[PDB]
Amino acid sequence: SPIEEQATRLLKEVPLIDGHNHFPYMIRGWFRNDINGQDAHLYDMPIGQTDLQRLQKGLLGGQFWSAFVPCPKNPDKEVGSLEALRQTLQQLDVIHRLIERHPTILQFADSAASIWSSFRAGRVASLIGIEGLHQIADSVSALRMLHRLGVRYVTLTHNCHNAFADAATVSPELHGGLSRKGERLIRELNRMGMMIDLSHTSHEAQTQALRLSRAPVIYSHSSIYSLRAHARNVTDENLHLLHRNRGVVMICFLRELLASEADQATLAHVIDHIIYAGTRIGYEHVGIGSDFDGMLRGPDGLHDVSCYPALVAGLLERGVSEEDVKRVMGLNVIRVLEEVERVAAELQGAGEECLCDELDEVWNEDIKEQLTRERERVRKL
Amino acid sequence: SPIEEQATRLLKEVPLIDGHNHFPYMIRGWFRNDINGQDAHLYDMPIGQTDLQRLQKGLLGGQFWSAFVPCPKNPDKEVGSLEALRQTLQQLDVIHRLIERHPTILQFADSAASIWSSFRAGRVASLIGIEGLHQIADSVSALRMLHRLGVRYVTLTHNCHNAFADAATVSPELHGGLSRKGERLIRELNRMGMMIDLSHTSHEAQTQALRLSRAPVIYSHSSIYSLRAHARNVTDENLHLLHRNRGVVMICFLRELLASEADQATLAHVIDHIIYAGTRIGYEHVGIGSDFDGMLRGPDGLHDVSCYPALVAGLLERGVSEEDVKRVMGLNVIRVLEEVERVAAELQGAGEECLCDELDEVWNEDIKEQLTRERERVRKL
Ligand SMILES: [Fe+3]
Ligand SMILES: [Fe+3]
Repeated sequence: SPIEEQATRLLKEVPLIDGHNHFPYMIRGWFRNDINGQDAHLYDMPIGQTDLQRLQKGLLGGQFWSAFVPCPKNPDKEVGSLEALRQTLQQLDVIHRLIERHPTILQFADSAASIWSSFRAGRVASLIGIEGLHQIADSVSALRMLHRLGVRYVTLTHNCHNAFADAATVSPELHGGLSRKGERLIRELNRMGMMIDLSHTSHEAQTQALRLSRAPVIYSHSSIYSLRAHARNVTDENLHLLHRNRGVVMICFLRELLASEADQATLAHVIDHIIYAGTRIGYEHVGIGSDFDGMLRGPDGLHDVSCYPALVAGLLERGVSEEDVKRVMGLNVIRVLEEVERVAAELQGAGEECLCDELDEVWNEDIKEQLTRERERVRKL
Repeated sequence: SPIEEQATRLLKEVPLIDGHNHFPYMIRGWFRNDINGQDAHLYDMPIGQTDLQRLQKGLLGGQFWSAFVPCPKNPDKEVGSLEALRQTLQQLDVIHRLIERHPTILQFADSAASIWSSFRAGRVASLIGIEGLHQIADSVSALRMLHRLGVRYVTLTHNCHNAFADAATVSPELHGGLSRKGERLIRELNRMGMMIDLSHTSHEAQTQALRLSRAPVIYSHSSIYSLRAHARNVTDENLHLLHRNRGVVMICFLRELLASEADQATLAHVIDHIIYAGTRIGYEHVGIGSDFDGMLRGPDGLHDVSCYPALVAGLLERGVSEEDVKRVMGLNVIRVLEEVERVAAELQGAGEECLCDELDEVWNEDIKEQLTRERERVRKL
């Protein structure tokens, strides 16, 4: 088929970069992160929408792999938040090991340049996102260390409220958008070069973040509110503010975000959502954010990671230009990451002060006086 | 003075690499890790044995900066261990920020090659060690992520017993050397290329680790038991096993490890300890491991980081050859790190399986059956 040949050509010319996929959590669920001697299963998985053979088959160019851990269920909230941090390091560890053990398929990327080098080498550019500020145990130091471990976006919330911002699905609303700490965290995220992800956050929190951020943001996996009313989809107001922000909405394959009856959700509906956003805020602000493995069953025609060529072909069939399809596939999210990094370099070059954690005093006045007296003794020598 | 000129020449030819220094903890104590606008104080500290001016003055070539956090004092042991992990990330964060904010003085290093490149550029090669397995919250995944953050040695204990090995200062002995988990951890440390540090561990734990390790180890800061009997100093038995191991004992400036009366401790005693080890196991197995800022007051002549030229001169005055002084200064610890990395490359090249954490089951049988049924539905398409 000529349109299928066109789609295959595009997938080899530009990387299709998907915004969100939970294969790392499936590995935690199925293998408990022990992948030693499990290559046969990692290539042909007995569960889920992602494995290494189907990943190749769908011609995906890059992937933000989610280092998701669930909300803390512990009644002692200090313990649950700290437990979430340990589990986050477990998920980052298995992502890095998955990449390192399959270097002919996966190559770690943390920048626009590293995405392209991976794609030139025929590798799936493998980036990392965390899904909620519950994962950092209320530590901006931990967050910066997660950045050093390769995390390049932070979803401000999952379906858990936190000290910084409001999730969408939970009511009553805690902060009513962003907290004062949330506002201050946006400055730090921009300064360090961490991409802000507004998926799973409340409509008001999105509006505030879109007005405050000095760098373009993403929705790693959400769809269009005007086509399907859901707390997780992006309103017309926030689509406009996303345009002004220069950000990208990465359209989600979750059936419940595409249709009122989930079993009616299709590939056509995903294309409807992409075209709606593209028409109204331009095709330079729309992406693809499957959320594969964040669901049991995908839409008709988008059942797993092998189905991306059908999406590319579907967009071309509906009249979306070759150049605009390339933008939706991955050039837009590359641009956002590039601009996020440029903003960070500009702020770090200007010597902007970093956000520090509030720490306990470890020394009393007696220890400090002993130390200052000792220093003066040394000065006299 | 001709011997002082000789010492200055050596310090410019080869990096003096010190094994252990607690300046990061002093920054936590004094500034609570907020170093914004504190350069005047970081160069001229009102407390402690380390600052950036005196660091330059003593001509130090490199430093393993300790990311120490204290033993968990919380009666709930789960919480304390998790709290220690968060605090470890805080200390790694401030070390990286200290290096990044002063790039004319400090340059991050994690290898023999990066040590030399830092030294060629006139920078203090800045490496990182953690001081106890209490810092990893019983997570080998966390440990591997600490390695990715730049940690290149792990002291198996501080003055706290842990699930892996026995500290020296505490009695009664918990495991009686290494536990079964401790033995297994040695294999993983060798596989990942993490240098084993035997300072602060029990005599029996040292003997067992020295027999088991497939890579050379260090004592980052300990002295000689035969000259001063202390639980923290290295016995003749373990010095011999260190020789067989190809490791390095980095001699410590702690007054209590050098003399029975601490106020009698001197630069001469440190030199006595270096010469004892050098004479008996060869000068290729001895280093310098100050533990500056792990004490209030240093030995006479070794009061702070500005005093390293006096040590180099002192060794030359006592008849230690120019080549052997260069070995003690830093070539030995460079060799150990190089061999640790080579052993890791050999084991990783052979495809040796990594140690995995024991995780809880997140899915029940019902969820797994739903997943397998869904996979089969997809196979039929
Ligand atoms: Fe999600
Ligand atoms: Fe110590």
